[PDB]
Amino acid sequence: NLPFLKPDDIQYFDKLLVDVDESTLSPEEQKERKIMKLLLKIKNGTPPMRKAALRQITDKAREFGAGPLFNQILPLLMSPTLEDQERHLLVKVIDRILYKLDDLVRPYVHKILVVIEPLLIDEDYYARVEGREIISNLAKAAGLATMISTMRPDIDNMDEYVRNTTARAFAVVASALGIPSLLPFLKAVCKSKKSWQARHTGIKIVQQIAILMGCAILPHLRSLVEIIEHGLVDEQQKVRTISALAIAALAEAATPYGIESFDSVLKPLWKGIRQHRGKGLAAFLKAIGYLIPLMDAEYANYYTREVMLILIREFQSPDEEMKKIVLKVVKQCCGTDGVEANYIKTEILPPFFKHFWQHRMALDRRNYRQLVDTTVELANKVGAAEIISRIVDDLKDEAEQYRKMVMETIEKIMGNLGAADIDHKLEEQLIDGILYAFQEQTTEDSVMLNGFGTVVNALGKRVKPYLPQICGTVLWRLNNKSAKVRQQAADLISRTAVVMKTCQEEKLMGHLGVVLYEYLGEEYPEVLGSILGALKAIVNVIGMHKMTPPIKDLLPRLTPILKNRHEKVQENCIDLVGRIADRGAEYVSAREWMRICFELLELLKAHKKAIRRATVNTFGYIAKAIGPHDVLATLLNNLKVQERQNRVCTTVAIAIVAETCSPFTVLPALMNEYRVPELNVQNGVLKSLSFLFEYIGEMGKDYIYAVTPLLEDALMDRDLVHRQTASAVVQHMSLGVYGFGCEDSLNHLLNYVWPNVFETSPHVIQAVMGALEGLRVAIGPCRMLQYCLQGLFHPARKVRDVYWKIYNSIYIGSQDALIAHYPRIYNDDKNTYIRYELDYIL
Amino acid sequence: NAYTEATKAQRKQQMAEEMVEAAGELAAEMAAAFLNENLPESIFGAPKAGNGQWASVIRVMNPIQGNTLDLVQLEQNEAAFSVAVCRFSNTGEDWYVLVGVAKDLILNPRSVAGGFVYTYKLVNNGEKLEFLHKTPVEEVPAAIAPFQGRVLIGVGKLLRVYDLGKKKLLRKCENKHIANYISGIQTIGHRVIVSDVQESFIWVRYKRNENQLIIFADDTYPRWVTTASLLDYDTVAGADKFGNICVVRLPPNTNDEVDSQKAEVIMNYHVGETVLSLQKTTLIPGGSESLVYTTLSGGIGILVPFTSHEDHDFFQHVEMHLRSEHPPLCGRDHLSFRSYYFPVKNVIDGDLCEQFNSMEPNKQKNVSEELDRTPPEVSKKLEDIRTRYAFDYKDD
Amino acid sequence: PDLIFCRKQAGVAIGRLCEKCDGKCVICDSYVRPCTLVRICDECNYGSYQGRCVICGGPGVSDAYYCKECTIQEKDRDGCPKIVNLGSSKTDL
Amino acid sequence: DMFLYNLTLQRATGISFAIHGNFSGTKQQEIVVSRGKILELLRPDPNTGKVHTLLTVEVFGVIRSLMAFRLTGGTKDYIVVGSDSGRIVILEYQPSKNMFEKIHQETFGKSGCRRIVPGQFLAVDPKGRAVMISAIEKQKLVYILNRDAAARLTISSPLEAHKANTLVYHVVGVDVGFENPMFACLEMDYEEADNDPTGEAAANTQQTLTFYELDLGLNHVVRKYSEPLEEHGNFLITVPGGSDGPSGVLICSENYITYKNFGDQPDIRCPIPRRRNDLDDPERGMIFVCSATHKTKSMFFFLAQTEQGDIFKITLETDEDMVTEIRLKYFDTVPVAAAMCVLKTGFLFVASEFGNHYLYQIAHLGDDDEEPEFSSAMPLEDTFFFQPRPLKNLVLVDEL
Amino acid sequence: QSKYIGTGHADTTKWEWLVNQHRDSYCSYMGHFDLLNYFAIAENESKARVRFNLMEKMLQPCGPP
Ligand SMILES: CC[C@H](O)[C@@H](C)[C@H]1O[C@@H]1C[C@H](C)/C=C/C=C(\C)[C@H]1OC(=O)C[C@H](O)CC[C@@](C)(O)[C@@H](OC(C)=O)/C=C/[C@@H]1C
Ligand SMILES: [Zn+2]
Ligand SMILES: [Zn+2]
Ligand SMILES: [Zn+2]
Repeated sequence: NLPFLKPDDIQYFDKLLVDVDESTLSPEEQKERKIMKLLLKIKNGTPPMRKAALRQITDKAREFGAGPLFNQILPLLMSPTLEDQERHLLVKVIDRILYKLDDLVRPYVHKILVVIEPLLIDEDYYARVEGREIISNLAKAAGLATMISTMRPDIDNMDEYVRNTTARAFAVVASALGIPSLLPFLKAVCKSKKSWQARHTGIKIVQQIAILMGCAILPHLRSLVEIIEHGLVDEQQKVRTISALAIAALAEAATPYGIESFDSVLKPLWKGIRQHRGKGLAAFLKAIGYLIPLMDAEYANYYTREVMLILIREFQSPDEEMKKIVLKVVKQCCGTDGVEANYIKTEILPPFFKHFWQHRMALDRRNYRQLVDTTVELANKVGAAEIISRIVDDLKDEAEQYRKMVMETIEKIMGNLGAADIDHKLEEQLIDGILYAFQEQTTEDSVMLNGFGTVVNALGKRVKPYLPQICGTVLWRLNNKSAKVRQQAADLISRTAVVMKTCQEEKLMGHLGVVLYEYLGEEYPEVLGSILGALKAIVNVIGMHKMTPPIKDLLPRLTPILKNRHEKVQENCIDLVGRIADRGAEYVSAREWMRICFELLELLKAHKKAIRRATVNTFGYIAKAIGPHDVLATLLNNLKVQERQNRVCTTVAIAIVAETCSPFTVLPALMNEYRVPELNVQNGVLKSLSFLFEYIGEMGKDYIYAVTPLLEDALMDRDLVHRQTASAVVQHMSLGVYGFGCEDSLNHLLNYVWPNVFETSPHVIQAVMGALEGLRVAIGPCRMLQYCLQGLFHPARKVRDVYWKIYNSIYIGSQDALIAHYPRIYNDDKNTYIRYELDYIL
Repeated sequence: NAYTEATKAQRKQQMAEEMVEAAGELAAEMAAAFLNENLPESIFGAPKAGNGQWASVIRVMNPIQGNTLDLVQLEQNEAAFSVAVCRFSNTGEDWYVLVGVAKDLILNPRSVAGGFVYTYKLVNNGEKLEFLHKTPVEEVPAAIAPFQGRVLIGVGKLLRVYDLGKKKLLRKCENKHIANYISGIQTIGHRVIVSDVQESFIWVRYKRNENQLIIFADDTYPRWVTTASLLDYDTVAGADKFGNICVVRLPPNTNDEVDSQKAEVIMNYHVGETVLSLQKTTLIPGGSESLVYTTLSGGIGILVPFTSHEDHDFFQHVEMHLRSEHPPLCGRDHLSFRSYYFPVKNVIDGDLCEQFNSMEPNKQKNVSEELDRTPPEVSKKLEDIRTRYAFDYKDD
Repeated sequence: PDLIFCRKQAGVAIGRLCEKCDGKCVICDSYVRPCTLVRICDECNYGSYQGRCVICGGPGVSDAYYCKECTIQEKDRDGCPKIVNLGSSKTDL
Repeated sequence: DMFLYNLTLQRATGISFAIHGNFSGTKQQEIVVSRGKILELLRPDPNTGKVHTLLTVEVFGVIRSLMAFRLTGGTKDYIVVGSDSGRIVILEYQPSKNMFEKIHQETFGKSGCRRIVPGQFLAVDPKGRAVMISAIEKQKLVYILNRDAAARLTISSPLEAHKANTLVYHVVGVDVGFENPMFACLEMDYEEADNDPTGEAAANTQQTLTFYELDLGLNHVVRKYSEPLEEHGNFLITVPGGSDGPSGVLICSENYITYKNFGDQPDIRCPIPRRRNDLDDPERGMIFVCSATHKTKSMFFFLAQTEQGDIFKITLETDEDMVTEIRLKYFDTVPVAAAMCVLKTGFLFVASEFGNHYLYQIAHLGDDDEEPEFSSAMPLEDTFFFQPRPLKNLVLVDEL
Repeated sequence: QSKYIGTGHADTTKWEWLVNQHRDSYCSYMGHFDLLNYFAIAENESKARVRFNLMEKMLQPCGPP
């Protein structure tokens, strides 16, 4: 039957809505209906229909011919309403039909490319990947000379578009058939005397071969370079520019190997540096920039000193592409190991910071990124202070964006190298420009925050003399009432608390502590979350007695915030409660801790994982401080009331208490709940036991004999679910105690799990199988094979199915281990069934 | 696949006789160079032939020097697999050398024509072997052990109590309920431990009144045993063809009168290299007893008992930490590797633990601080094991 | 309905998880001890499916992990664990 | 209670694998050996002629295959290890830290020395562009190796090359001159043998030398070529191709060696020479146990050792792009080795399959003397014969 | 499970089971080094020849059905 049709699919699958007998009306070449269904089964349909129709159209690919195939496929690939996945399917079927039709696709090659080549420039990266893919498969199906003869006339076309896409297509077929297969075509076209557009197109083929192939060029690098190197002295400026750009592309793809292949290109380039201007000089300089890192140390010194004059001259070019090119080249030169830092400090830095660090460069985002990253890469070689000093004074500029640029630059520099390079003067200059640049903020630039915290943490104990001033500015900023600056200041406190502890200014963190405490009534949730984060950051480093908001007063103020709906407030608040729980331990009523505990219990079901982790951890801390006895009784009471709908969180709580405090404390009670006659609570304690053992894992090695009888009577048939979840308990115990010497107890429970091997309900039988696999890893495949050998050749078939199934579970896992456990089976008349090698004795 | 020196000599001579047959008269010269030169078999390899051929030699060698005291070249197709030196209760203090031999052993497919047991006089205080008698037997005897003035010999799956006679070794008792084949046998003063080739160890008692070998225990698991040693009157430590080591122990309250006792396994551990010798011994004077084993790959290892549960928990936590912070190099799971055929039971991998010194300093700090210690303390506590049981030459 | 694992050869693509299924194991839905990183096949991690959740197919926010119980049983060593529906086509949500 | 504690005092001394190369990234050549459970890095000194153990590491697994490779333009050799894990690992030795850095580790199967899980066999493309790990039966995987801009090695997703009901005697990468990577392997299909109660399908079922090709442009692996062999072979030898020598493989077989490059190259065979007046039973065959390969910018040759420890120097005469004859020559005799390594500066490492290991110095290449040199074109029907002599081409320099 | 070689079912003959475990056993001999060492010591043959015989045994380890 036909699947669902979309409105845009009527244009391509209209002739299937009418039922006609195919044989009655079967004109030769009107069997398209056939392929139609297959195609309509691939685009719209389930995976089985797609694979079935796929294999059907690949087997009959020769019979159908390329004509109908592509004549019906290309319109679908051309439909504007085509989804990306549908297009992927059309690509795969295009490949799988191209593989069968080896030579038949030649007369249609052109008709394919005019439909496909646009995809090589589509905005969608995946569409470009698919276009390259099917062009490659087309280059393998048809011959090399077929693609060459098909795409050659478009080489010297007058339109730049078709030359560009043609060059990219030739790069694709170069990747499909290998560089050597297309080497002679490029050697011929790149020296064509017919027109310059041909040589330009071929050189573009070299460039796109560089970009596309990448590091796979290195073997053929000298071949391509020797094919292309002549274009640097041609009378046409366009072919010189594209030749230098393709040299730069080859150098980029060959990084960091392959300096020898560019040998015959080093001197021309250099020469051109003295006699070229405009964007051709930009291409030459770009090639030099991508070529210098490939060189050795001494030759990098020689060449860099040989081009640095013209480079410095072009530091002040009016063109923007020139400025960005020479900036990238500066980064590339000053990244090379051969360029000593003294030379850069003498001849490079003064014009660099004179001409490039202007106010007009901080406005363009591209100039921003290029200048900042280039400057940090300079700092990585010439030193931290040597760069920071030249831009510290600009931290006090009136233009805020310039302060953003220099602040980010110094932030990354000090984040990379550190503060050991900084003297006293540059230190005080840093704190000055950072304070001033942080005080007059029009918005809430995170760059100023990262810069402040980064420089403070970098100075470490060197910031102690400035902490009163810093905390004053942080307080004034904290009371600005622009809610986001209160948030930002709280974040800064949270980032610098650890350094404030190591500077002997605990009382200052006290003032910050009470000031932050007097802000928990905040309405804006994000700001409140930052406040709680700063409080948690101070509590962790300060002693519990030196907390200016005493915990006796602090915690009950945090208890109502746990009802906040925002996820950030919940996470930070819970985390603070847990820090007080683990470290503060006391100072709150056991009933108060309890109240907190049962406020937190629902938050185990939180949607965000971080909140779940925090809730688990703090619940563990408060369970350690309180003790298991009182809380466990209320959890056991909560297992019965509000059952099935909200008991899972109480189960997690029982496992948590069983972990932080030894399960010696809570397991006996859990036993007591099992006795009562009501059956659903039996399932409650069974489930809770499964999650308990799965959670504690290895701690259950000393608590198996205690739960053995419960799993004996429970595991022996009372209720179907009883045996289900009880087998689950056996599985979790087996996996948790695996490798801790409990083969006797688990081996004993095996004798009770095994009677339940024959069962029909899927859930309980899959639980039993899982228990058998856990007992396989914890007991060993030997015992499992022993239990499994009896019914492998049992006369009954219904037993052979189950025992063979178990044997499959034990064979897939630890197949190499079964070699030592296969029993001896004596050979009969027709066969030899004895492994004689294992009977050898030395 | 070997010739004895005599057989090699006859085939070389015969090959010279065939060699002269060619019409040619340089055949006698080629036979001069050929017969004169017996190439060194150590470097140019030993001539090998025959799927059923063998070569066995008994040697009496002094361990102080390298001299061989006596040499006994056996027959062509005789292959010795067991040997022992002991006294007999019926004779005086004369030392006798029993050697278990096999006749026409063909492996793959396994088929044996016969077996022999040579008896030697070992006179001149262990410097020469004098032929006494050669007692034939049906199956290959690969196990000979001194037992209460007599000799236990394991011929095939039949464990027999043998006494010395002036003409042949008289069969005094026999037990044929052994599963497959006897690879080795060791006896404490009263009991008998036999190593089945495939069915682990078996525990047999010898009733002196009737000369009856009653099987009173066996193992719950099959084990391709290679060697073993009795750690005490109840436990046995055994090796594995698949490179495993185990310790199996009888129930504490047991007597040899009861039957069908299931011996519980108290130790499992995959070494990773096939072990062929276990020995409980002290390595240095003043140290403690260790279970030294050798391996088929030319390696020497030791198993060492813990003195307290605190150390057990300590090294165990070390194992757990290094299993995650220092995982095996080739992607293998350490716990699964040591649980190759049987799950690990009460063994800590000290080779993994000593890699604590190879980790990064931050990982040493984390693992050490998790144990409330410092990295140098962990390293010293690791060296303590070698100081107590192995070789430590530090002199303060 | 009828959901099944991919079970093709996993590659270098790291499986992802959305905010709802941030801590589940792809195979047994267990939240305890996320252990080994999840690898998925190239076809299941392609185009519109890149970075999508392995369980429900939503926008992934973290990485997917097999639970420790699966790692012990070598359930990570099977095929790609991305849940696919044998009824929904590739355009369907 | 009885808790134990295992410790090793003398690590395993026998060698299961041995490869050589510039693992330190310098002009010095080192030897990585696998003792089974332990990976070890040794450095033979060209001065004193002693082998020193640079590094020794417990891998806590079963090492089943060991290979070294190098990317194009590289100066340092990596280490691919096929283990009993369901994972393949590429390692890099670090001299500054004296440790193997696990560069890559990709998972594909289950643990243990399994039958259909790859790890037993490992063959790498001689240009370093791809590696192939394969099992004894059915499953075969190929990873593509390519470095990034930071010159760090990167691995690809696995490409399947499975073939059901097929057994693999050996896998070997074929040296093609930067063409599509070629992995030649010996296969044997038992589907017919498993469905014939007469046993006649078991006989006459000969192994097939098959060439697998990695289509780098199409990113898939196809069973490109396959031809049955005359008699069963035990292992293959990579013949250097591209600019240095003709591409192809040397199939070692019981009593024969066969150069069988595919295309228009005719099969060239030569019988295994036997020692004069073998005291062995003539009914027993003779194979090679291992093979070393030395490649020079000028020439190349091979060293193939027999079961008796007979090392032969195998040279190939070539015309145009085809091979003419296989020239064997009796080199020397050493104990039966599990692996051999021919290093520059004239040294041969012989890791005996059992007993002590040896390190010799190459005094003469084996020629310029008056010993007989056998060729494949020599007619006979009867094998060649030679005289085993004491060591005259090698000198024992160290013994481990 | 059907696609995993060595897996069995109810209609699996004894010959199929023991040829499966025979091939598994031979592959394990190929893998574990010390096992192949023990075997190569028992029968005085080099490791290469023992592995060769173990590979020849893979065609029909037991016999025709
Ligand atoms: C009955 C069993 C079911 O799985 C049941 C719990 C599910 O129906 C509920 C549904 C709710 C939404 C699921 C809740 C899940 C949790 C509270 C888990 O936390 C996380 O994942 C968070 C983080 O990734 C790890 C935190 C940990 C290190 O503290 C972690 O510690 C350990 C030792 O594993 C805790 C894990 C617990 C269970
Ligand atoms: Zn999800
Ligand atoms: Zn997938
Ligand atoms: Zn799981």
